[PDB]
Amino acid sequence: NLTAAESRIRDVDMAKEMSEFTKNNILSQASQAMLAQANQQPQNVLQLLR
Amino acid sequence: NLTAAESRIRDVDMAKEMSEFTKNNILSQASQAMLAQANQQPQNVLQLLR
Amino acid sequence: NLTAAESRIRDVDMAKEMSEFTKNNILSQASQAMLAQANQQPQNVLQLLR
Amino acid sequence: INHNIAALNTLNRLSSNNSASQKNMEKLSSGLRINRAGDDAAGLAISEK
Amino acid sequence: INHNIAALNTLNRLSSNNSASQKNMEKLSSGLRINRAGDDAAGLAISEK
Amino acid sequence: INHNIAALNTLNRLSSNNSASQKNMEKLSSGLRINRAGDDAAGLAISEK
Amino acid sequence: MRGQIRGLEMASKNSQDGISLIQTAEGALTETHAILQRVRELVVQAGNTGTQDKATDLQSIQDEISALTDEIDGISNRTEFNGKKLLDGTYKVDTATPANQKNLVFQIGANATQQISVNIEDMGADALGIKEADGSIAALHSVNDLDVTKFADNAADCADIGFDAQLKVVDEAINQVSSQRVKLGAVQNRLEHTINNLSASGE
Amino acid sequence: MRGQIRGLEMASKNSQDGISLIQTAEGALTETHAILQRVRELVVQAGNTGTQDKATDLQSIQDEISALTDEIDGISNRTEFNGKKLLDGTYKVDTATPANQ
Amino acid sequence: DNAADCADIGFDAQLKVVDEAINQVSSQRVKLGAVQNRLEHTINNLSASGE
Amino acid sequence: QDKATDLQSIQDEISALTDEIDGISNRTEFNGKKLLDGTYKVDTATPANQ
Repeated sequence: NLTAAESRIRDVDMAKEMSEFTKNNILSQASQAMLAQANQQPQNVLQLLR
Repeated sequence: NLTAAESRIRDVDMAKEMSEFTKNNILSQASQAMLAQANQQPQNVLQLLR
Repeated sequence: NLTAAESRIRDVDMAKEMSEFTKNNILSQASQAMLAQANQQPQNVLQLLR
Repeated sequence: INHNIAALNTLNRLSSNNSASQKNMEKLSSGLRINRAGDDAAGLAISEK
Repeated sequence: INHNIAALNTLNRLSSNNSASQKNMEKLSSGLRINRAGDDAAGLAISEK
Repeated sequence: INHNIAALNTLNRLSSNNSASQKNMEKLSSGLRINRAGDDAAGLAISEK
Repeated sequence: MRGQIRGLEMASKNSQDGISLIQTAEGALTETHAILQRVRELVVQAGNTGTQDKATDLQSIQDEISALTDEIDGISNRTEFNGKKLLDGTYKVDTATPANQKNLVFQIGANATQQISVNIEDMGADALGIKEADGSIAALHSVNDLDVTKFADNAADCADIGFDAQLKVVDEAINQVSSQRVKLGAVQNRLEHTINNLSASGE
Repeated sequence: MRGQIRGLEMASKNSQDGISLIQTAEGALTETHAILQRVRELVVQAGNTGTQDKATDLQSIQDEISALTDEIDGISNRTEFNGKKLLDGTYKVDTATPANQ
Repeated sequence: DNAADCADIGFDAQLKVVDEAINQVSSQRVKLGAVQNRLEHTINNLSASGE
Repeated sequence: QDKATDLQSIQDEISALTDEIDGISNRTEFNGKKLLDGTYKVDTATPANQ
């Protein structure tokens, strides 16, 4: 019983934590794409200049 | 922990530094355009002369 | 024991050394991109000329 | 409109998600949600007893 | 009104932004904000220890 | 964000689990939890007597 | 503006480094904790052996335990974060004079008063105490772990030797280090919430 | 005309900056909120432990919680937008005298 | 030696006086900016007057 | 967090920077004229010497 409760404190649910991981890594790639889009506007400011 | 702190001293945020780079290169092109406009007035001084 | 110490002298940590490799190859591609950006300014110097 | 990217929250979201992912792997590799004490001090002290 | 371009600050802004961009790439290629000691002597000495 | 993998604990977890597994097999092949004295010096000295 | 912003960025940097410090400290406390668990095991075994095995086996057990205590103080001494002692009495909770606490003020924000201090205290003598430890009990329960030949004398009767006493004070030492680790975990949480507030503020 | 126009532009500027202020405030309240959620968790656990675990585990729980409260007031004090306290009682809803609000 | 206690060493004291030095140079720059404005309005008045 | 020697490094930097402050206040000249030093102080003891 004690080791079971220990586990319920400590035991990772690798399923949950890998869904969460997959998610978060994808959020990294996501936000990186958002920068890749964000930085594309000032060039059109140059087009305003010329 | 130590290598983490090292990194927080040394580690470039390539995202930040590329937004900054993209910016600054564009500021170069910007100011160059500003010269390309600046140098166009003396010819109209010639038009004053003739 | 002796062969263990030998290993601790000689044994590559392929994990560490592949993280390091992956890193360094990416730094190659990185700096190459930096040249690919660096060489794009003199053309705008031509735009200053004309 | 250019001298400062407005997309600055996006950077801290990037740092957040990267750090998150790091901690995720820390748990996944260790097999412990309580691997470091910063996780849950309460469940830590419990697990100690 | 012509014998000296008034747009002279613009030149030093050009030199500034070019030098800036150079240093940026220096960091981007090295992966070090502290690549040269002129960057941050304090964080340098720290990183040395 | 790249010049040093944040996943460094993961490496020492890898070394830890590998060394662990090694010691496990050491016990499994020998049939002794006390195979080497580093295991349990107390139970060793007992088992000696 | 730029003043507050730059100092803010440095404040978050400062914060992450403070985190790293307390992670080092708590890792030292993780191994501290591991040893104390092992000591507890050895006390349990010691308690059975007090009327099963002999004074020499107990002598072996205390060779182990006393070596482990030497490792406790060894951790409290060797553990350093960029050279700085973390665990020794140098950052004690409460001296006789509160001025001498020398508390671990870290920079937290970008302006005056935006600071937090903490305390750390571990060593060999981490057994019971009212402000300090005490003599035969409450210090040497961790420094000595008395059962050399002394649980061959009695069961728990003496109340300073006695197995109930030894063991409960070991468990309390576990609680001391416990609560300390609990502190630093909370501290880490505080700095995480901090860096969030900082990052949003800086935006 | 030019009076109203220039002051209008400055009014929109003023407005965006007021926005930024309340965004800082609400970010501090986001972390405030996060902590209070965590406190709620600790109270739920505390409620089970009230007849499962002991006074010392509860003591640990309240070491955590009381530390977190210290962080609550820490947020209410440290949170500033260009130096200005935002969360403390200085901008209370209703004093005894409404003049002092 | 201390956190901010000494009030002459103390970190609060050091930092606030640094910030005040920033305010000294600030106000000075503010002066000269105003001065520039004054001379611009001046040269306008002058040019019109001279016309 | 860090030691007296790191602080010593920090103050090597800062004190050097202060030396640069007075260096600016001395070197800065507009057609030879000192601008920043105490020569054009706000208020001496005697207002005549301003």
